[PDB]
Amino acid sequence: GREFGHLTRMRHVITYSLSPFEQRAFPHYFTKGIPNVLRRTRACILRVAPPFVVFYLVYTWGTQEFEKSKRKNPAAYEN
Amino acid sequence: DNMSIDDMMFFLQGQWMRLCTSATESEVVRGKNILRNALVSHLDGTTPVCEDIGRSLLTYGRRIPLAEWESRIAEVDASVVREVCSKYFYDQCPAVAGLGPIEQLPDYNRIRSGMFWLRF
Amino acid sequence: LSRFLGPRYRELARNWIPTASMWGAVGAVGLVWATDWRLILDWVPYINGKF
Amino acid sequence: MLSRFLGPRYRELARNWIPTASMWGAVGAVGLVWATDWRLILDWVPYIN
Amino acid sequence: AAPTLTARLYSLLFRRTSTFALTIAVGALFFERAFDQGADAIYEHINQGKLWKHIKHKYENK
Amino acid sequence: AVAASSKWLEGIRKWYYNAAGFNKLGLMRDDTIYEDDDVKEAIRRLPENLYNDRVFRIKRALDLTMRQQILPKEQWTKYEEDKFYLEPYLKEVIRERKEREEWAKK
Amino acid sequence: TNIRKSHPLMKIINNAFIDLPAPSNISSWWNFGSLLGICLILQILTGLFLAMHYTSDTTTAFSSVTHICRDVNYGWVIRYLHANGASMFFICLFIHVGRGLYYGSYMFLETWNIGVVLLFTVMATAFMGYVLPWGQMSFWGATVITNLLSAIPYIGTDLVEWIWGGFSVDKATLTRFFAFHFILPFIITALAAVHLLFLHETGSNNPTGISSDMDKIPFHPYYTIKDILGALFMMLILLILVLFSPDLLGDPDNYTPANPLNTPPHIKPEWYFLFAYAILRSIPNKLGGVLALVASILILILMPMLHTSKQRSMMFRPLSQCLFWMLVADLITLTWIGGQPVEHPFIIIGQLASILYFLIILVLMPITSIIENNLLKW
Ligand SMILES: CCCCCCCCCCCCCCCCC[C@@H](O)O[C@H](CO[C@H](O)CCCCCCCCCCCCCCC)COP(=O)(O)OCC[N+](C)(C)C
Ligand code: HEM
Ligand code: HEM
Repeated sequence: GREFGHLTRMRHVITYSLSPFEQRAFPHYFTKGIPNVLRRTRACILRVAPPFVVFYLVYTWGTQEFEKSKRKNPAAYEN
Repeated sequence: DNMSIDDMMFFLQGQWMRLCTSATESEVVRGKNILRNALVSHLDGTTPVCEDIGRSLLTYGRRIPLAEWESRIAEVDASVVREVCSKYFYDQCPAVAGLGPIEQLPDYNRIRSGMFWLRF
Repeated sequence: LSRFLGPRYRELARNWIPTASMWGAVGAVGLVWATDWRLILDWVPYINGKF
Repeated sequence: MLSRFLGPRYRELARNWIPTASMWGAVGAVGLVWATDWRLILDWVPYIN
Repeated sequence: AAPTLTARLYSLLFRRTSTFALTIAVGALFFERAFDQGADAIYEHINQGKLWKHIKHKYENK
Repeated sequence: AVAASSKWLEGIRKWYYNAAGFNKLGLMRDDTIYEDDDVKEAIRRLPENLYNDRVFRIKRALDLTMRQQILPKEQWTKYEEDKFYLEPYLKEVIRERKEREEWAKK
Repeated sequence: TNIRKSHPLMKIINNAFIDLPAPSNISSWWNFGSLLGICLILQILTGLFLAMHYTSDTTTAFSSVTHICRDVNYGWVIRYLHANGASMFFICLFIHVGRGLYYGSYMFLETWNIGVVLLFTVMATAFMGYVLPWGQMSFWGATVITNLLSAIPYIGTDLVEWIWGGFSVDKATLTRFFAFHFILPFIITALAAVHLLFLHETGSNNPTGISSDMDKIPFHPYYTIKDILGALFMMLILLILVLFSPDLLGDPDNYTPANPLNTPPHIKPEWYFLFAYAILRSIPNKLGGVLALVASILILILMPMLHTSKQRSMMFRPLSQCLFWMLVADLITLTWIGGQPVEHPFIIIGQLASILYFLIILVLMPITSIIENNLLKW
């Protein structure tokens, strides 16, 4: 089939691993990731935020506006 | 061959576990006899034994006499075999090396997975 | 069917008995833990879920 | 993109295979007339009832 | 250095899978009762007085 | 008809070159293109010296994204440096596909 | 000799769930489809335990639901789990569609289409099961939504008469929906198996989008524990949303017994349909509202033909990704507009939201894909 035994050509690329037991699970797991998280963040907040903020603004836009077409009516309907 | 890479492995680790649990004494004496033959076969000739003198001294010291070696082969029992094999084969981290192409060969954990039978 | 019989097989079962017998004990006590079986829980000083 | 189909050999295939298209389409039309009890075309044929 | 109590504890129950399952079973049996009753007495303790089990006294044994 | 303004085009294509993240992983532009079967056969056309380079770079990036950590700041590709090796291959694939189609239409 | 390769069934599982080659660089988004696979069986057993009491009669059903919520031993948990759990199903399902669209796993055409048919199937099962509990929203909702097909110049009004089994909602129509509702999920299972069967023999997609055939990696050592962790955390989401937010997920009003007589103030359709229902507000002529309604789901099929940008994905292209987020935002729009009681500003916003909802993909995406191609010799 497409199983590992016969696939793409690949050559003199080499692997260096470690036995899981010989190494601890959390190698500087804190300090390394935070700048990464924050950089990914500053990377994509630019491309994620504006639809959602525009949505929130239209949300309160229509809610508050129509609400002003709603609660305020008796003066709008005059005496 | 590329398509059977895992397969030899698939059996090989079992052999180690085979040595762990259920190591028949008949197999033990088989291995001992082949071992004794390996010694006597090594010790034919002048150069090999000059080397034996030339290395045994660096090792234990001594020429370590064959009467001792064969007393020490008679020394072995299947219980002791299963114990030592347990102390090295049964759950211990492999150090594996390959030059192929390798691709069928299982990744380390999977390889590591075989060092211990789930049944034991 | 007679094949099961054999000099190694006697020794072999002798060898495998601890591992599989252990499972039965583990399987039995665990099954008691799963059905929360009564009368043995009478015999445990600690785990009396009963008042 | 879609220009590849736009060829004299393919328009040829159109001219060759069109009557057959009318054939099978008429067949399924009649099947609609029958199985669905499509009385509107059952009404077109006097023999019914 | 000298092996940790945890270290020899490996050579004990962990390395053998049957005993491993066993300690999983006894461990479940203890974690059950202890955590269960812990959640008991604590839940009893937090929002105290909302409980009627302590308010059973208005109507029990006369 | 564009000519005098072309500078600024390049002045945003580079931004567009920045706009894509592949430079941050440093991969060749040719690597990015999807492998439909014909372009795959164009991949087949490649010399091994060029082939394994591609394969290795790809595996590097594939390891990175698994860690999510980006390729190091120093190594990031320049807009000039990224050889577009596949051009003869793919352009001939186009020429040949459109060839056999060009005969197929008559 | 080899055990997994011994038995042919085991050969199949080993070609798949035991050790199918997989890309390594996979993130949680791919964990989500597996999460769908998680939810499905859970709803099935949960609905089984529910099917041990519920009745499909017009009269006796609701009393049996009350038999569930109050009589049954911890069955209330089951009740809410089937409900809220279905809600979770749609949760993950939506993310999943978003993924396949985003990383371009729709490039696997047949797999994709089976996903589509599977989607319509899930929608129907949703609707009918929602009709089942038997309450005010159940009644009037099912009635109103069923009425839509009457927009057909001939057949559809006839067809509603055929579903109902009578003049109106009744033990006829209700038992009808109970049975369709029951038969479909099992169909969904087989479509799932078929779906994966298309997936295996093309290989899985990767986050990069670009092929990772060179980096294919064993499934069992790695992704199994990954997806186990993912399912356990969804189990957190669900259990926290059920033991701490038992009711909020749905629409109270069903809690009132249905009356063909008594008529509910607002009849908001349950939330996953809200965007769809919003589109019912979109245009004059109920017929075209039905057309656009079906088109809202149908339109997905165009995309693989509409796709032309060189990515098989959408992560190295923030450009088109921006159009993407405009489209997702647009879905949020149709959602919240569908949630509100009908009003004129909501009407115009829903109009332009709908036009743009079609046009981002019928206009913006392909052509911007073309200019994006022009920028770098694509
Ligand atoms: C679908 C809808 C949602 C489902 C909701 C359920 C969510 C479940 C999620 C819970 C997570 C379960 C985690 C599984 C734990 C183990 C996973 C696996 O990776 O561990 C293996 C290990 O397996 C475990 O060690 C075996 C433990 C045996 C305990 C069996 C439990 C018995 C339960 C029986 C059911 C009783 C109830 C019956 C009612 C009818 C790998 O072994 P290894 O990492 O290499 O270490 C052991 C190596 N040795 C042998 C050398 C020591
Ligand atoms: C609950 C029913 C479904 C199941 C079991 C199913 C299989 C799920 C799962 C398990 C994956 C594979 C990726 C993974 O989870 O690791 C994905 C296969 C796929 N499904 Fe479905 N699917 C289901 C409903 C849908 C729907 C409605 C669509 C939208 C059209 C869809 C589009 C895909 C795609 C594109 C893949 C290929 C995986 C990939 O390339 O990443 N699926 N989904
Ligand atoms: C994923 C597909 C399914 C969906 C969308 C679905 C609808 C779910 C949901 C939404 C509930 C409704 C609970 C409520 O609204 O209060 C339940 C309706 C129902 N489903 Fe299904 N169902 C699905 C598969 C099944 C299966 C497989 C069974 C039986 C084994 C089943 C038995 C029920 C019952 C009895 C109800 C009505 C429960 C009530 O009155 O609250 N469902 N399920």
